[PDB]
Amino acid sequence: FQLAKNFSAQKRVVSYMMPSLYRLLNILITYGIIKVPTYIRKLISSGLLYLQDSNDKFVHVQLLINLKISPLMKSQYNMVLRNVMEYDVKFYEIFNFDQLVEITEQIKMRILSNDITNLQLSKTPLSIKIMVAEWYLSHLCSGILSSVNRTVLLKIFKIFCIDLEVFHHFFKWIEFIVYHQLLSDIESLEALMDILLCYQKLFSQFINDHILFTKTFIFIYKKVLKEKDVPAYNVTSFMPFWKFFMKNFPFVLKVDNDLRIELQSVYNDEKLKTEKLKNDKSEVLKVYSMINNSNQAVGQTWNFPEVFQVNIRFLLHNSEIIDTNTSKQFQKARNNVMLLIATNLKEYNKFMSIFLKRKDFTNKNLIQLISLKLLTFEVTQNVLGLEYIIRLLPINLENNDGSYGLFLKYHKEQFIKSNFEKILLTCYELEKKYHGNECEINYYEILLKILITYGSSPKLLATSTKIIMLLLNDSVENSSNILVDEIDHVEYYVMMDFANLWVFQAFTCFCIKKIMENNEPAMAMEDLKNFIFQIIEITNSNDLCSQIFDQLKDMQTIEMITQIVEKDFCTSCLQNNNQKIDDNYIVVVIEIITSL
Repeated sequence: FQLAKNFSAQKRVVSYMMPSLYRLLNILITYGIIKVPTYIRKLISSGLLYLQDSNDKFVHVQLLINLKISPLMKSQYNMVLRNVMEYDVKFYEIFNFDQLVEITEQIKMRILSNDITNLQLSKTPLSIKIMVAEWYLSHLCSGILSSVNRTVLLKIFKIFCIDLEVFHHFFKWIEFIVYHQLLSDIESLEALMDILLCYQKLFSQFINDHILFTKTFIFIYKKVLKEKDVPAYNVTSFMPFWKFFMKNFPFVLKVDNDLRIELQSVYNDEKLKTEKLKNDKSEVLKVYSMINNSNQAVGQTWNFPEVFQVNIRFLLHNSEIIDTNTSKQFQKARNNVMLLIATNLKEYNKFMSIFLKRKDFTNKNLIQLISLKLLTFEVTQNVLGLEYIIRLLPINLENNDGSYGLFLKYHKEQFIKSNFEKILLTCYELEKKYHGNECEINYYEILLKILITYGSSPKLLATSTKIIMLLLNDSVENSSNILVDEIDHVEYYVMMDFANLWVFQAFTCFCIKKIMENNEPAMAMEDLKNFIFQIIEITNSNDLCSQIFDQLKDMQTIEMITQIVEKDFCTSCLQNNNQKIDDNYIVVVIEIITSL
């Protein structure tokens, strides 16, 4: 509508959802002509000026991703009708051509900074970016030379910024797979992208070929200088494919079996020091400085120092040296796990490395588990959120996995963090992180119990009316998610607003119910429990929503206590009986009453 802050966030978020739906909807079941006819019919209604109507049509018409031949007559004509009081006004199609030229010029040579700027400029129009991606995709496919190293990360990362060509990136990756193979080090890095893909990987439906492609890479490798040949990231992906695929094939099974054995054999032969020395010598390129004795003692410090100094700047003349250093560090770790752990522990104790520098180090070689086990309070906050704006290897999975793994550690940190409340840094960050973390975390069944447990503790923990107001903050954050003294009924209405993200609502309801039930008087519970339940149910007055609310209240109560839930059912049964009792006398409103 017009000038509504609450409405705008929902509508705006709704507008982004609608744009995604338009992209997906158009590809499988949508008509360009039917959509245009509907928009034309809609303007007619808005002959009298309406602030809300004009903006929506322009916004939807602006990025419908219509075919260029079909769109020009229709889109331009539509714009002409709505030209009065329109910022875009005339020549919308020309803007698309200009945007395509800007995208193309930057893409062909350099312009890494320019590409980022182009997205910022083109944030307003989604459609222009989509057209540009196709041109970019064709150029990449045509070049005979195989993409490698940083360019692949940059090429995909840059493309990643434009939302529309999700498929294009996958197609390009497959073609790279179809095409002659790139450098081996890059290939290991490339898989990282596949791992990040997760469920989205399934959409491509090139899995049979992919297995074949993976095997082909195994067949293809010849001139590889890495003795270790670690396949853990790749082995994990193969394991996911076996579990995910749930099928047996001749080509896939033999390749998977062959890949596990080589890694096991290298680890077993890992103890021998001749292989370790030989691998180390090639990277070092000096025969005399074997450093076979106490390699962890000296090399780790060198690896720690050499890597740390140039990684942040990322201006190194040679791409080869950093990779060599990383390989050496990995080899030492593989050679002695205990020694590697000791070295990692030693580095933390020294504390000669900046927290920002440490985060970058964790992304590539350092273990998150070691950082997680022992860390500074300030460091822990830094550890939770990492900045990936600068080009870097994807670290999306480790962070995602830790978050998915537990609810007790994060809650504990927030509680400890919340108490200090000082220096306007860590404390401020912790409050933001906890709110952000809950929203970020998926409402998994296992997660919901943890979420309910934490939410209940938060609600239960507050001993003041003012804090009660603070929860208000959580609902607003949930319904926003952008980077006098009243009593129980308002809270009930707030609980009532909810659509799907019910973990918080359920926790609040459960806490309220528990408090009401525990009035310490047998007589008191009946008087309050019945009234609270009826008001909550009466206020909902609905079908699906009411069912959810009852279930949530019932579910939360049952989860907290099996017996308490049973007690609620008895109270509910008594409440139901009272409603049933009226039935003989009342003879009215059966449909509304029965459904609830």
